[PDB]
Amino acid sequence: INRMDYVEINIDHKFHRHLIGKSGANINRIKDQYKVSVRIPPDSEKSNLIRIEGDPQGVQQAKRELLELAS
Repeated sequence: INRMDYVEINIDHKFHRHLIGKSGANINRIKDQYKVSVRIPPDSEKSNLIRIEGDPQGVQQAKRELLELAS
């Protein structure tokens, strides 16, 4: 049942809405640039955690990239 790598980045401030602008585009910028599966969960349970899953270095790279540079 699936065999990909995943990982979430801890977030707080309104990074989601800011990352997905009004509708959402940045999500594609990475997912397409790093060939990964980045997703912005529209929730706020104490601590936010953006979903990031792929396979190659693109997932671990784009993961550390967003958490660090965050575009």
